[PDB]
Amino acid sequence: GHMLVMRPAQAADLPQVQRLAADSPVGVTSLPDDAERLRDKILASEASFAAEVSYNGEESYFFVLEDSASGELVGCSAIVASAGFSEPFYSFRNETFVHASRSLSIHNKIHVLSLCHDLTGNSLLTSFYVQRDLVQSVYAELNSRGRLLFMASHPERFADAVVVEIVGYSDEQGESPFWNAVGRNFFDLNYIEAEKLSGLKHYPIYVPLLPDAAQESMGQVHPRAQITFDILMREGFETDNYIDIFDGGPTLHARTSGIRSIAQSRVVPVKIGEKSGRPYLVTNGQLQDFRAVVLDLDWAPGKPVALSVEAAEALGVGEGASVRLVAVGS
Ligand SMILES: [Ca+2]
Repeated sequence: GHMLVMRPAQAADLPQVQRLAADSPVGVTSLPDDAERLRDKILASEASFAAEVSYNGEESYFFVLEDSASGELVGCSAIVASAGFSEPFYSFRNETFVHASRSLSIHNKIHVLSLCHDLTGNSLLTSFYVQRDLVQSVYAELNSRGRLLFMASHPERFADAVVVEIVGYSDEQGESPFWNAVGRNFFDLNYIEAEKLSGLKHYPIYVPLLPDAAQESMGQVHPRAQITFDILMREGFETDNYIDIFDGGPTLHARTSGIRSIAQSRVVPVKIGEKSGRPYLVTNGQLQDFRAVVLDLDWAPGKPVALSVEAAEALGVGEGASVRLVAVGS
């Protein structure tokens, strides 16, 4: 019985963000359980939001979902404006080549993994986490897609395409088949240790030569990340031929013109003071004072959005304001 409100991360959020980070999968290294890294993450976001008339691609935007009554943070998510701006964004490219056997007349098409940084410049969705009780709720939708609404309101700050690397598969002892078959052979840490290390901080590989379990794990997600994957599938993202260099998790991609919560979002005037319908994700369209909530509205294009006094307070909007909204849908 409390409203949840999405807003930019604030410095004083650090201990609450650390709690989220500690509960998130270790393979979500964009949300490391490390005070120093999280402080840097929040500072970077604060700088990005604060510079309201300048941006150059170095930016990142870190959002938290807050219980408006208690102040408890129950989720978080982030956007990186330009993948690889400061340090290269590495992936394995899954590519094919054909080895011609002249004497057999076989032209054998073979998959290989090649270390690369092809995804540079794309905007990147990262750091997604919600508490267990928000899984498969409109609030998980808000926590993820509120970033997309933000991107719709500020298109110039971001690329025309978005990528997301979903945490790969590891079992309930924290063993990653892909890590064990690949990276661990070059640096013998277990997966959890390698990801903890990744958090706190060249020739092709033949796919046919990898163990079956590792092959099967390529492009698979951590069970706890299926929610994240599914939200994005409904948004219009599709898997791309790049996988994580540690765990082989899939990379998703979409053009902004084809992302539901960008392309189908609308800017609408409000009328404040007073019905049931269906859930909408609603933002105030602002930068530093960005706010987003889920509202049950009886609304359609062509009329103003009717907001309650409570909803307008949460959104930080008043008379004559506009909001950006999109149906949660299905
Ligand atoms: Ca990853």
